[PDB]
Amino acid sequence: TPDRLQQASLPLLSNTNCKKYWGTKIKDAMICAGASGVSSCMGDSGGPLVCKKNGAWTLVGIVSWGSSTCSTSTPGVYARVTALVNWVQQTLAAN
Amino acid sequence: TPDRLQQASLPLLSNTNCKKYWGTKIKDAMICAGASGVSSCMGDSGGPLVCKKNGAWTLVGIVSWGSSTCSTSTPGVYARVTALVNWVQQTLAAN
Amino acid sequence: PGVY
Amino acid sequence: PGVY
Amino acid sequence: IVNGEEAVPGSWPWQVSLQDKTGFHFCGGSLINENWVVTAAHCGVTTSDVVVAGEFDQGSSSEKIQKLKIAKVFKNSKYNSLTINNDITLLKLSTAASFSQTVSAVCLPSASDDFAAGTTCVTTGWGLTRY
Amino acid sequence: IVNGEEAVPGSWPWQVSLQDKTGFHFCGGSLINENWVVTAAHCGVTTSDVVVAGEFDQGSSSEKIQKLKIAKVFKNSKYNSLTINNDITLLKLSTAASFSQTVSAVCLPSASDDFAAGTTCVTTGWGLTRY
Amino acid sequence: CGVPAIQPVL
Amino acid sequence: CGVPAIQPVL
Repeated sequence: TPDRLQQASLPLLSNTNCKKYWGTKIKDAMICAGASGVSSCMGDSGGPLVCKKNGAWTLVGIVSWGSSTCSTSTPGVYARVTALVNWVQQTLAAN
Repeated sequence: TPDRLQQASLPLLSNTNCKKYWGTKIKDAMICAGASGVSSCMGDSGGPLVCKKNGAWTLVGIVSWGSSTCSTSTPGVYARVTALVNWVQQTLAAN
Repeated sequence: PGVY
Repeated sequence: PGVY
Repeated sequence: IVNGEEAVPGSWPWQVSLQDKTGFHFCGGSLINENWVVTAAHCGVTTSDVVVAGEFDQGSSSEKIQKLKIAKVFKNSKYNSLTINNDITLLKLSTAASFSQTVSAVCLPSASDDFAAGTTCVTTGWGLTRY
Repeated sequence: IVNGEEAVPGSWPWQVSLQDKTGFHFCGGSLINENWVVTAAHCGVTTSDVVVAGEFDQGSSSEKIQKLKIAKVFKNSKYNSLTINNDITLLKLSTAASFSQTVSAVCLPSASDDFAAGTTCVTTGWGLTRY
Repeated sequence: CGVPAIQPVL
Repeated sequence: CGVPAIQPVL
């Protein structure tokens, strides 16, 4: 567990290509990234996966689960914010 | 996911013998059981592992984690209540 | 998962 | 774990 | 529980079912008295959830079950989410359970109790009977 | 993050650290505004925990960090603990963050936004750099 | 505690 | 949102 904040760049994968690694565990509200030489690991959960869209960093994923070893050849699994933002908006609006 | 409550009898293992399956994941506040033809699985967590001591059922473990497939040849891992009861007693006493 |  |  | 059997209805009076406001059973739990429930800290129980007691068949409608509201979640401070060690949380019920022929407490051991390897014990629940 | 690099201090202003009252960092999170935090629902956050903002080095003492108290945990009702699907929870802060050069919000996408495979993105955190 | 009114059968 | 006062370096 590092004292200071780590960062890593990584490619997004398609769910289908991801299913080759994970099978039927990969659900619609999940998005895969990694298998690029880097890997999210224990303690990273709840963390952000961001992409710069039009000059601004936008929350694309939430560090969810993955390889128990944190293998850098295995794609990590993140919560697909795109399919969850409507719930967020609704919840912010009512509280 | 069954509609009605399931039950299963199973042997307790020693941590050391359990470490042969799990290695250094098995900690002191954990107790292993299973690898007997039965297996706890997803949705069982938080559940009880009981032993009858002097005619009364006593909470020995809390369904924690295990094989991702719920393999019946792999021992399930439960929270060792014996090493946690002092925290429980203290918490009940102050709330 | 992996955890129950 | 297995989950992060 | 993969490879288990159906239980005698009401035979495990302390067994509870934690369900979200959607009705989805996500974890199990054990009653230690009318106001306290013990479950796994990793279950991530919130006060928005509900504790179901006296339930046997989650699909039956004629079951006189007890839907109990959670006042406070007490996650054991030793709980290590990265190792899943010390996986225990106490749930303080706002509305105390009503003990009966189908609802009661399980005993807790002495910190010094011994449970030798080889001892056959019993585990219960509504977890997957097949992966 | 296994095989990552150290970040520029303050470069990811929305990144927060969820720590229990023991001081143990167990999960990360993202600020979406001064009163709301987004993290994984499986983190099992309780109101007894704390959100740390403006932190870079968890071991430094001279860091003007913001220890924020959680009013309410909003676990997404679709959240499926058995599948870990819809793994999201909102944390409503009782004490609103103070935005500055090191503390700010990340943008949220349109439900309709597209993020093509091949797009290099960035992930951050204090997770294990080695298993 | 620990002794059910409805006895379990294994 | 999304544009940090301290720019990140990759």
